[PDB]
Amino acid sequence: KIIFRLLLNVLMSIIAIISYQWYEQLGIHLTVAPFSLLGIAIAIFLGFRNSASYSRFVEARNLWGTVLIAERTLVRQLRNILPAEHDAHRRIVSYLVAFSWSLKHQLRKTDPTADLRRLLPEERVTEILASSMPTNRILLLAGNEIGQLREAGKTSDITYGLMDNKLDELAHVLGGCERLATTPVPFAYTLILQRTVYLFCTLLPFALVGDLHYMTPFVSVFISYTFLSWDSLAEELEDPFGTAANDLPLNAMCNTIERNLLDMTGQHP
Amino acid sequence: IIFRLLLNVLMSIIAIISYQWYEQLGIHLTVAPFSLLGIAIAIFLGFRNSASYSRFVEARNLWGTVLIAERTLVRQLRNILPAEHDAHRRIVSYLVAFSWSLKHQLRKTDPTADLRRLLPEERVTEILASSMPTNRILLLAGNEIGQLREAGKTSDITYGLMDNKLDELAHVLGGCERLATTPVPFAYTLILQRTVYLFCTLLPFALVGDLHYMTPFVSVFISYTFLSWDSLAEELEDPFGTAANDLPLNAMCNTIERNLLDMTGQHPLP
Amino acid sequence: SKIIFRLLLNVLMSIIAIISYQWYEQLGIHLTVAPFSLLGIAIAIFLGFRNSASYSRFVEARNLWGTVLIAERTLVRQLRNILPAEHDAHRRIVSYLVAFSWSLKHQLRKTDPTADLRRLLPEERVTEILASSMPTNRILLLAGNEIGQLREAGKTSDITYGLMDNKLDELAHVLGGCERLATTPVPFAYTLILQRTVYLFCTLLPFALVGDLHYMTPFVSVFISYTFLSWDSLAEELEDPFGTAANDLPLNAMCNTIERNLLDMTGQ
Amino acid sequence: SKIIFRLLLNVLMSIIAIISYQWYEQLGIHLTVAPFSLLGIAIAIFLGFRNSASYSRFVEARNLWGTVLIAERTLVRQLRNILPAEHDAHRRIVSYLVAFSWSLKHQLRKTDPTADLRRLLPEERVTEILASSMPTNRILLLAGNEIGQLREAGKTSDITYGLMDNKLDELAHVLGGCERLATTPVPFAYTLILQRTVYLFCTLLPFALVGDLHYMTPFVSVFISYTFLSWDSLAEELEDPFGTAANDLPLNAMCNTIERNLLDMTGQ
Amino acid sequence: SKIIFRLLLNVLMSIIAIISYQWYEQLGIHLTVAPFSLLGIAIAIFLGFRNSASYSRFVEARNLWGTVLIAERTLVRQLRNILPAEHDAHRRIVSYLVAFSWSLKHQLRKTDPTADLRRLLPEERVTEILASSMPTNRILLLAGNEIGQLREAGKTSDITYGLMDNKLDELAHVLGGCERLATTPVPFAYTLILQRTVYLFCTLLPFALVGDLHYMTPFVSVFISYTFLSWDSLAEELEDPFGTAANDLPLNAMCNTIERNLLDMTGQ
Ligand SMILES: [Zn+2]
Ligand SMILES: [Zn+2]
Ligand SMILES: [Zn+2]
Ligand SMILES: [Zn+2]
Ligand SMILES: [Zn+2]
Ligand SMILES: [Zn+2]
Ligand SMILES: [Zn+2]
Ligand SMILES: [Zn+2]
Ligand SMILES: [Zn+2]
Ligand SMILES: [Zn+2]
Ligand SMILES: [Zn+2]
Ligand SMILES: [Zn+2]
Ligand SMILES: [Zn+2]
Ligand SMILES: [Zn+2]
Ligand SMILES: [Zn+2]
Repeated sequence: KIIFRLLLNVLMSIIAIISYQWYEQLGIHLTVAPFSLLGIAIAIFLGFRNSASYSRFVEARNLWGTVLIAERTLVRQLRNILPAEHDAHRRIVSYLVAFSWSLKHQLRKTDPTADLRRLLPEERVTEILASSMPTNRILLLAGNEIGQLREAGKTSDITYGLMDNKLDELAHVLGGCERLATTPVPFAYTLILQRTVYLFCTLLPFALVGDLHYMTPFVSVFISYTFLSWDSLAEELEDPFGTAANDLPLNAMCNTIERNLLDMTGQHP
Repeated sequence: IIFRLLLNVLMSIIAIISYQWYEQLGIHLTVAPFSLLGIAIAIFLGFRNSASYSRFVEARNLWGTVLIAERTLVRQLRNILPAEHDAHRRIVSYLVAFSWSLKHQLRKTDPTADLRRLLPEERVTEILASSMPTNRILLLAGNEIGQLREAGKTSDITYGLMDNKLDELAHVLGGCERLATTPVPFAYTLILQRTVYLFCTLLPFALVGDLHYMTPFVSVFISYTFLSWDSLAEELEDPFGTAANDLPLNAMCNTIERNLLDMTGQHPLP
Repeated sequence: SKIIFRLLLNVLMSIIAIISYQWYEQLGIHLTVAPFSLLGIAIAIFLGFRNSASYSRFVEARNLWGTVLIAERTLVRQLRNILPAEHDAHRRIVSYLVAFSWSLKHQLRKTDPTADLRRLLPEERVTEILASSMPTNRILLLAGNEIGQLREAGKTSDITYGLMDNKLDELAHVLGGCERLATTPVPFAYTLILQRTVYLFCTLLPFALVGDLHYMTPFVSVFISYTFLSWDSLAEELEDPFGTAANDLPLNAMCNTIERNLLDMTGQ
Repeated sequence: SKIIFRLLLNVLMSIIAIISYQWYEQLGIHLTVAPFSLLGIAIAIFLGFRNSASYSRFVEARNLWGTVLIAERTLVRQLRNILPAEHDAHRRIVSYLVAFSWSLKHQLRKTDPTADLRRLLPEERVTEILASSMPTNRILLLAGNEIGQLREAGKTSDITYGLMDNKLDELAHVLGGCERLATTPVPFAYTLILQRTVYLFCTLLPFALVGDLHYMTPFVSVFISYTFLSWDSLAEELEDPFGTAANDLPLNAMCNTIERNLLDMTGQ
Repeated sequence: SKIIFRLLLNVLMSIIAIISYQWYEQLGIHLTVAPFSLLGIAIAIFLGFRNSASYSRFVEARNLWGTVLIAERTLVRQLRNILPAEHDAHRRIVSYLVAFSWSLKHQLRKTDPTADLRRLLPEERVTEILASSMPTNRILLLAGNEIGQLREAGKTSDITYGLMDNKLDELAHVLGGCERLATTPVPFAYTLILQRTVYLFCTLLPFALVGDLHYMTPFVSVFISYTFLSWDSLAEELEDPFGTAANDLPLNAMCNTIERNLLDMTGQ
């Protein structure tokens, strides 16, 4: 990965050293002052870009953090307002749990058919999978469970609207996660930075060899490691729903959500 | 942008063959002053690009709310009034019409073809007669919500629940209008774009003393780094502007229309 | 602006440094570029963060006025969908909302709102507004009465009353925001430090450049000075958003768009 | 200024640097500008972030105080709109809201609230307020009882009670926000050591600049010193917006505006 | 912290660079200052952004605990204004709220919350709370049962039940926030990369500075090392706001202030 290019940068230094003997046999000079200017501007641009990536990562963590909050209070409101409708308690929790797993499959571009059948009846699974957005359909079914208790006079419009806002909050999370996934800036994330940091890292030893007869690979790999490590960190934080090392553990976050919702409805795993 | 890189290579070749006659005229160009100028320009480019990225992000959040507000409004209709299927299809029309009309407004394109597809020509003429057609569609959508209230089909509580979604839409409309007008740097972005253009063309004359024949290669690498970062802030400053990328705006209006058709049992086929 | 004046004074400083270049080593005064690159970089950093504060504040002023259009649009829409038979109460409330916009413009510009208020309101209400030490705030209080009368007359439930009252709370957050922006600018210490250092650094620059540049001193010292001055002047023209300059907010055109919007919704 | 003493103390070090430059090679002390350019730019970067964080505390503090004027403006308006006859209730609540502002100012300034409290409230309540742990929270609870007494008396429905109740919640969020900015500043390691670093870099710069600028050392080294020192001491001021510095918030003027607003003539 | 040991190692790395500068020619190692300025400045830029992210994380944790005090204050105030007679619910709800604060404290600190919980609640509720793997969430559910009973008993309307329910929603968002901060830290690649690069840069620097500074190497080197290491440790000590150091949030002091505030609003 990054060590593979760190090794290549060492070979370019070796190329720049053994070919430094034939430098004067050509009209080439490479001072370090121009590469200090270029390198500093790249560092500034990497500093701002890396900052924008971390902002996405925090927003993704926050959006998933709201899933746990909204689904907790929706179950809490269901208990305090309607403590005797335990049938709706189980059915709504199964929709809320399915919403979390289906959102994970949505952001991961995987098949939710396994987790859907585990939690919901088959007639519901076919209705949910047949939608252009199954997570949106799950919120609709959860709203029908809330809304059917309203038609039965079991809850007022006020206490209905109280629970409605929780579904409204989940919808904002779904729209927010959908936004973060389908929002890549144009190819400037690679056209500008992926090329330049690479091209600057491999051309740097050819300019550093004039000052340092043999210390070039040490200094060049140190600068190349500093720049490449900062740039590669930005790529990981840019896509927080992937399977990288520094990406959101979505499977663990969904297990915590199902554990919470079952702990509130008196069910032991 | 490639044209200005060929101009830069041509200026480097000029600075090489002309490097003879600088002697004794007293015209010496070092690298330290141009290194100070370049680092300063890079700082301003970084701050400018930061404000541009923020405008691009706010544009995404506004259109994201369009998808959210229209989904929850249709969901509230099915959960509260599951039997009023005629009111369903009417309100779904205006919400889909609101999305396309808003896109055509930001892109200064004609919304007539999209409006005729979704709404009857009586309402299409009323919408196209108003100077603010996107606001007119919101008013018509409210008249459907208000008619369900006067008909005694919705309480004042549930009317307020749906009314809040039209408020989320109206906040988006005004937000996109505020972004659509030319931004806060009143034609001052043309100065910083030319400051970069002049710095990249005066650079090979400063570098040729230290680099000689390596000037066309190092000067074009620096010019490309500066010209690419500037042109990026140009694309971000104008998310709805002329000659922008219509893919995400078209995909969003298509996504919401598909969603609402699915939520109203219209899309799958019998 | 005066930016083109200080560019010419910078040209004169380049000429002084070019011809006085001789007596430097005699008096012992040398000026290299290296310490000026340190100072010029720290000034560019501080210039960047300062312009960031000026940018964010100009955006906030644009956001506030954008809310006036939104809240008045929806408050009129709600009156239509809820009380379509009350056409008389429509025009009474729309006139107050239009007056609120114009009075907020005249307040932020310190101009006379008496002319616009008499165009939209009866003289009894104009006297009531202009008698208050905070006339714009009194306009909201009168708009709250038209909403309140509809509630006490039984034509509006407390629920739908609360839906309309919230729009007046949005207008109340705009009034306080504009007042806060108008009385609290970016601290003077920022514009005091940078104005001094940028100007002193631009004039001393040809002295520290002539040793390396010679006859290229004027064509480079101006280029560098034009970069710092244009950036410092960008904040000069972004710190007065409520004014009447070319780069200020078009509050007159904004107040016209609002009055044009609210009359399109009420069929006038 | 707080810098005017340290600026002159730096000019003394520049004289110590110029007299002892030929004696560098006799004592074996070569000094260049390149290392101090690295150290200076790193401090300028850290100063830019530090100063930016301090201005954020200033903006939030000004915004928190702006909400007080907005929330108390509308709370009086809703009383005047929903219960236009309860002028005795209007008066009692307006006095509590004005006492809330002066009490919060004295809380953030650590001054005595007994003065402004007796100016606005009966003595039976000045004792109940001064005897509480948090007196500002005590004023809010008394303002809440007035809204609650109107509700238990049937004069106010649960819907219009919640409208006014939310305005007091907005005031409680301002109290918690000001307590936050006050009772926990920036970490002291920020200000403690960053002050050390800028001073030492300013008083060692002429020893490294004298070689390049043999006699221009005092000027260029005080120009750089003024730039770095004016930025640090300004960030030091903005960290404490509720303080009494020159660039802090005018809390006494703001409380005057709130009072002049609410008791405009009678009941706003 | 342990920064003093890293400075003395740098003083040893400088004398090793001085006693070994002779064999630079024989071993064929050249080291100029120009590349170490590009590296150091880039390290400084990344340090400035990283330190900036750590400060905002500390501030978010500070704001979360600020919301606890605000929400618990207004929930007690709303009870005294809506149900001034129902004191059986006053004492139970206040005890549940104070238990929420202490449970959250021990949760972020990973300490035993039994002592504080039994000091506030009966055993049949202390056992149920500690029997759950989410004890702090269970305290909110029990607090909801109190508000829910008052509504079912006909003592509050659904409107007033909704007004109080939105305070438990506010407390639920704080719990999710603190958990999200405690579990999900600043991505470890920041401390991974920057600590490697800063430490290696401070040891290699005297070998590049000794060619220009000679015997002045240890002073300028340990100065630059002190600046970089202090800024790096400052970001490290801001990344853990729920720690036990004096540098972190005084969670014990905040929970004492909350328990005093709620017991004061109920006259205890
Ligand atoms: Zn919530
Ligand atoms: Zn149950
Ligand atoms: Zn919504
Ligand atoms: Zn239908
Ligand atoms: Zn479809
Ligand atoms: Zn609104
Ligand atoms: Zn009408
Ligand atoms: Zn102006
Ligand atoms: Zn408000
Ligand atoms: Zn009154
Ligand atoms: Zn001398
Ligand atoms: Zn609150
Ligand atoms: Zn009590
Ligand atoms: Zn009892
Ligand atoms: Zn134990």
